[PDB]
Amino acid sequence: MAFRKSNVYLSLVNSYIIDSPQPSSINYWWNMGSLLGLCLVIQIVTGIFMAMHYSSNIELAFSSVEHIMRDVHNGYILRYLHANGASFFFMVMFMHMAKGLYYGSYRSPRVTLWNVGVIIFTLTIATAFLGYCCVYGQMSHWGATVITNLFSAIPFVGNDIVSWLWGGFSVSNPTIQRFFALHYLVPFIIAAMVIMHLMALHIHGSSNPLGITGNLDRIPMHSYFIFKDLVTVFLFMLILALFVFYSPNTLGHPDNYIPGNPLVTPASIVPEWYLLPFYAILRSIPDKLLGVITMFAAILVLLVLPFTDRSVVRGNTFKVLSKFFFFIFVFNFVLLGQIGACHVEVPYVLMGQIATFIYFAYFLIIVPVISTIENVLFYIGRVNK
Amino acid sequence: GPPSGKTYMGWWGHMGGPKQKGITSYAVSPYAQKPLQGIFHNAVFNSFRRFKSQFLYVLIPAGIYWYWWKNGNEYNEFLYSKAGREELERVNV
Amino acid sequence: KSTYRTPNFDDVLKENNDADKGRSYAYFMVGAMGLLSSAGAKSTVETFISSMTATADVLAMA
Amino acid sequence: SSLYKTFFKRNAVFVGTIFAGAFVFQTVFDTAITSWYENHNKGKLWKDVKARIAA
Amino acid sequence: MTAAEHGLHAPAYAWSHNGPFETFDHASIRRGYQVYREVCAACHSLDRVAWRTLVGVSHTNEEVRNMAEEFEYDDEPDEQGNPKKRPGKLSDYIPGPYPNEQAARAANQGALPPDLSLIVKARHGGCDYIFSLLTGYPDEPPAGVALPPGSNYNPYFPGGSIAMARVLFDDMVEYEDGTPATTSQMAKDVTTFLNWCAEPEHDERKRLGLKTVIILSSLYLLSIWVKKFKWAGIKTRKFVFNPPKP
Amino acid sequence: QSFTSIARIGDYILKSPVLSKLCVPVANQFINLAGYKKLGLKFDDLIAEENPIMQTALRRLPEDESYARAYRIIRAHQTELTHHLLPRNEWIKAQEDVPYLLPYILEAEAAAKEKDELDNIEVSK
Ligand code: HEM
Ligand code: HEM
Ligand code: HEM
Ligand SMILES: COc1c(O)c(C)c(C/C=C(\C)CC/C=C(\C)CC/C=C(/C)CC/C=C(\C)CC/C=C(\C)CCC=C(C)C)c(O)c1OC
Ligand SMILES: C/C=C(C)/C=C/C=C/C(OC)[C@@H](C)[C@H](OC)[C@@H](C)CCc1oc2c(O)c(OC)cc(OC)c2c(=O)c1C
Ligand SMILES: CCCCCCCCCCCO[C@@H]1O[C@H](CO)[C@@H](O[C@H]2O[C@H](CO)[C@@H](O)[C@H](O)[C@H]2O)[C@H](O)[C@H]1O
Repeated sequence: MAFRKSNVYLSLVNSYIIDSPQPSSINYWWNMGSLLGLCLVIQIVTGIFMAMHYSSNIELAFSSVEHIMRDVHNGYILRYLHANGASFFFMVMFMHMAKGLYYGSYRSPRVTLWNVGVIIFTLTIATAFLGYCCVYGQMSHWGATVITNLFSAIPFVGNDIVSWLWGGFSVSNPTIQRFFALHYLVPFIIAAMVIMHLMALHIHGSSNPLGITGNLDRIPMHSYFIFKDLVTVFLFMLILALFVFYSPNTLGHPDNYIPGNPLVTPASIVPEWYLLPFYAILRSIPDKLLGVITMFAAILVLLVLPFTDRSVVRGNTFKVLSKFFFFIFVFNFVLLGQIGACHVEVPYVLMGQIATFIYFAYFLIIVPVISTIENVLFYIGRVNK
Repeated sequence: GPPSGKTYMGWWGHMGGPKQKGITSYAVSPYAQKPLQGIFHNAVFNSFRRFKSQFLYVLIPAGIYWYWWKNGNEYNEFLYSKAGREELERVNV
Repeated sequence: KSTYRTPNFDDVLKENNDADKGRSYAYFMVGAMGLLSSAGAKSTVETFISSMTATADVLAMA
Repeated sequence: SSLYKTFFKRNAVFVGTIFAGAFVFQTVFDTAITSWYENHNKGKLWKDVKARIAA
Repeated sequence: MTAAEHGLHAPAYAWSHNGPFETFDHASIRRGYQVYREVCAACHSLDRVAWRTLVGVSHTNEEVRNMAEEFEYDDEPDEQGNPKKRPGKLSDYIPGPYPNEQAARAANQGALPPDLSLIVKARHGGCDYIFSLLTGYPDEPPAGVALPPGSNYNPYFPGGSIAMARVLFDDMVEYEDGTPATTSQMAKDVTTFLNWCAEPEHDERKRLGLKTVIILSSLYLLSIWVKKFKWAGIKTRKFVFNPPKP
Repeated sequence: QSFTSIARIGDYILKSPVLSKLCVPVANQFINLAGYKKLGLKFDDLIAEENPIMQTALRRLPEDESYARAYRIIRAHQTELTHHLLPRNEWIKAQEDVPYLLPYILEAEAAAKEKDELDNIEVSK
């Protein structure tokens, strides 16, 4: 047989990237996964090169990043790639997840695939938070303060967990040094989780836009999808480049260009954009404990979809009601984000509480009710007795 | 090697699909085809069709949310202006 | 229908007067993509490699 | 296009020629861009400001 | 939130450096430095800017050396261990007016003049904001506004009450290049200078972006073409079904 | 949701002249908006098959219908990838959009349900 198939190392490459049978009809929405691997690589490479010039001590962290920006040859390119890349990593992840939601990718036999994906999402959010704290700007200090405090809501031992996470009385040197060490570690755990994600993907293969079997017409990954992936890889790089070179700070917060101050929390404090919908959810609950529980539940509820989707067909392509409510969900999510960016004021507080309800109602009420109705509609529209 | 669990996808030669018979396919080398320039005049009016069926599913939920957003924002602006400081004290606490 | 009667591909097929028309275009595209990629990769590699050279603030003339 | 068949004759361009052309491109392209860029910003550059200074 | 608390939205001025193909105006940078030295430097530090970065940007190697030497910096102790000073060199960072935070607050009614090295990037509005603030002090605050003692009114600052009084006045600086030193002209200059302080890579960054975007755009258009070619056989493929007899 | 359950609800509606005249027209409009018929598919071709019930059912399907399902599915993927719909004259007509796999599915679900019942039968003395 060909060497690519006989060699122990190359056969892995062959089965995953060359001869892997792909359903002939997958569309550009199936290009997000490769884009995520590319994002992971960009974050790791740029972070290691910057680590070479970074000091984690709380007294030097902010200046060491300014040093990367001013004195390191091409340093600003590395930092801007890393920062803007993190944002692009989230934009693509949301699209990858939304694609799964729309096409019923979370369904059997891909439940394990979906569950591992949820874990990766949690780890990615934690990784970005740890990195954000390393800059040690104003948003870094308060973000670290607020987020480590999320654990104080745990009854009895909560405050002990926080003092342990901090390594002291408050967010200080011990805190930033351990957050940098952890920021360096997690990306590699994410890499291992991605391999487990690809392993689950390999046993059943990708799904397709029709939601039915792809077994009757497959085409090799090599050539077709390798070059098709190339198309979105360049488009992705072009757009990332426009931000990195022409508008590098548009997706960030001006307060992070101010060294962290333990005695003053800016009135302008706003979480990173990709965290806004979750932030809004927490803010909508006027209780400390319930606020943090509901926010975490907003992520874990994604695990419920394989069970609440009662439909007999995979995906929303041929489902009028499901398509409509899917978009209600998407735009409701964007609203949650817009609410997160707003002040805790009158119209906003109530809108956030209603949007929060709609968010949970989608998975727990709308999908099971609507999918059941659609099941019945499909039946009575053709059975003549 | 070690026994592998049954799945819903095999490999070339045993994909796991049903036995096919009666279907005949035809194709022509990309080399023998008209170089990329014909995707117009014949493939232009045909396009844009796969969004004429979908835009309503996107637009209506979008409209509902944009309106809801605009309304709440304009109301907040009123509440914090001179004219609305009376209503503000009412709806606030 | 008889399998010997090949369906119509006229709308796709080029009126062959220039045999290597599609080939020359494809190979030029592939060749140009290979060129710009190699230059891009070289520039990317140099960008990262040069970040490790002496920083602007350490080139003090004692 | 017969222009292609004169240099490469129905065969694809080989890596060596691709690599060689890339080194050439890099230099040419950079000068072309720097020239246009500096010209587009004539008057604002330090080169221009230094000319109006004498010390 | 009330307009006063939010602060007046700064309008968009036509900065010569706005635009993808535009570099900073280096003459304005040069002038901006003078305004900083003669006005701002009395209360504002510029800690992240090293003398050497001025060379080839706004001043000559000689001019910067003279400027650095006007300041004394701590040197290495002598043969006997006693401390000693030294004139400044290009490797040094522009010195600040105050020795520590406490001394800075004492000289400003308890307020702390922030360092201006990043001020342009550390505020929404960027150049538009900084400029508007400097040229937006009304001779008298709007009717009804109870301004605290030692404070000043400026509509562009959140809350309207700012601890920095107007400091730019017509002809308070004599521009080396003969330019009329009006307040709006001086504001336009320091702001341009401060943008460079915060973004020294600006001109070079946009030049690299131009090359990067051209190469990537081409690669993008090219890949589309290559993909369509590699897929032509599949896209135009045709099927026929002849039901098998039993 | 099992097909036995969909049938229970669906038949109850179909028998009652009250609901039958109210719902069917809605259902008919839903089916046309779905659009699967424009791709040359029958609803039963759309049922997710990666489960034992559907495998048992597809296994029991007579040859001729099996080869037909195969052609429809392949034809649908090719049309989908070309981002077109089939020429109107090739669309599946409502008369053809018959639940051909349904009887095999219902039979398999009943057989399955009985095994589950018998494996868990209690005994009273
Ligand atoms: C998927 C992985 C990663 C993500 C999502 C990520 C994300 C981030 C984020 C959001 C920041 C702050 C950006 C800013 O400055 O505003 C950051 C900073 C940083 N990251 Fe990462 N990071 C990742 C991997 C890595 C790795 C492996 C390293 C290797 C050491 C690393 C090193 C750093 C350093 C040194 C900083 C500080 C410099 C800076 O602010 O850009 N990162 N990261
Ligand atoms: C770093 C993150 C990730 C990487 C590198 C990754 C990569 C991939 C790849 C290569 C594919 C195949 C191509 C595609 O369908 O796009 C895939 C499929 C899939 N992924 Fe991910 N993924 C990531 C995160 C996630 C997350 C966060 C989820 C969900 C919460 C998820 C859910 C899925 C599912 C369900 C599929 C199958 C889609 C289908 O075939 O219909 N992935 N992923
Ligand atoms: C044209 C020269 C100057 C420039 C460019 C300038 C610029 C600025 C800027 C941008 C701020 C920050 C305002 C904000 O938080 O948004 C500020 C604050 C301040 N400046 Fe200046 N300044 C100048 C001269 C002066 C002088 C000479 C003094 C000392 C008499 C002074 C004292 C202060 C003080 C006390 C603050 C604190 C404001 C507060 O916290 O309320 N500045 N200046
Ligand atoms: C069936 O479905 C599939 C499918 O199976 C596959 C495989 C793909 C193709 C996509 C992929 C395989 C994506 C895979 C990506 C990854 C596994 C990324 C893993 C991440 C990493 C970060 C790798 C680790 C990297 C390093 C150790 C290098 C970094 C450090 C360096 C270079 C050292 C620097 C230091 C010095 C001193 C020079 C598809 O697109 C697809 O659907 C269409
Ligand atoms: C060693 C690792 C540790 C201790 C922690 C890791 C795990 C934590 C998370 O998830 C993994 C966590 C990021 C959370 O996830 C639920 C996100 C949605 C956070 C959402 C979030 O962000 C904020 C933020 O960014 C801010 O910046 C200025 C400020 C903030 O208040 C004003 C917030 C905030 O109020 C919330 C809820
Ligand atoms: C990841 C970093 C990027 C590195 C650079 C990217 C890769 C560039 C590769 C450039 C040239 O690679 C080149 O490809 C062409 C095919 O396209 C090969 O050509 C081969 O196939 C073509 C096409 O059937 C035949 O006409 C030709 O006679 C044959 O030799 C050529 O021998 C190889 O040398």
